[PDB]
Amino acid sequence: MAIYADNSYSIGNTPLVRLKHFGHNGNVVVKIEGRNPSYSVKCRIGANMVWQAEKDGTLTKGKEIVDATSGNTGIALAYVAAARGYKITLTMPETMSLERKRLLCGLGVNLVLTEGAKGMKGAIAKAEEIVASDPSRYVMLKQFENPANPQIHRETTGPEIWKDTDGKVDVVVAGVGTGGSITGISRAIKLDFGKQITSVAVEPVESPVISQTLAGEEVKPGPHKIQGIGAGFIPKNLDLSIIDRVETVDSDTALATARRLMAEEGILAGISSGAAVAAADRLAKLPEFADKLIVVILPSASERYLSTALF
Amino acid sequence: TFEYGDGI
Repeated sequence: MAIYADNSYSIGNTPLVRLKHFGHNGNVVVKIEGRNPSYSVKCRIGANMVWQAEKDGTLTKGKEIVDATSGNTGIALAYVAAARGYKITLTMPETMSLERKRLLCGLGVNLVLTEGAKGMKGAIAKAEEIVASDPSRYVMLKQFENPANPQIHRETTGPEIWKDTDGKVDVVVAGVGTGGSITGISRAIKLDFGKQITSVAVEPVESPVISQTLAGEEVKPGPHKIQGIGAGFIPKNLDLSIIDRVETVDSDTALATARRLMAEEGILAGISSGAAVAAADRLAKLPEFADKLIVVILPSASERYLSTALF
Repeated sequence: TFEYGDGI
């Protein structure tokens, strides 16, 4: 038939929409990862990191999920925990938007707010304390280094892009947070489908640690408003070997592009979706990419950024 | 003003 046993199995199969006010002669095509169980790309890894943990016995009945995240990964793990019957504790600074806090409370996760001045480090700290108090009961999924992260993109997101474009995709543009998306997609298309595309990583110009690293320059991260990317470091789940190009975008332009997506394309896209498009638009208007079909990842949806500068 | 890790 086509009936999913729980909500975690309904992930993926996100659509491709062709942009009309970006690129040149419709060479920019976006992938709407907002059309997911919890309305973000993270739904794929929230599912697979849990499925994998079960498969190798690290996650069993009675066990409890504890992790640190202040983005869509928390919402992704939350719905999967609920759908599959796991208790879950998520740690994050008390600096979080009340909107997302109530959303998580609606999903039945134990909220642990760490000190604001501590930030994420304090969040990871508390989460690691909790696990340490009962290492037999608690399990941390660790999105940045868990191989289950980019693996699911190699098995789903990548093949979806390949099938929908009939293998005519020449470029993939994606922001980097955990790096799992670009890694899995690139690995899928370059190795499993054997086509030598151009993988483009997008990062904030405010915190361009990938551009700085590849050039041997001094790594100097910084604050930005492009939620979802710009971790300030190189994640283990970012495979540099498959990265062909690194584009940088500023927050202000990324915001503007996201507004343009709504008012002009009729696409409810997130902030990082604007950054990814703004970068692809730049490439698309290069005569070297005029022939090339450019597929862009739109990680999330607008209504998640209601209380932000997006509106 | 997302920085070291958040979020993600």
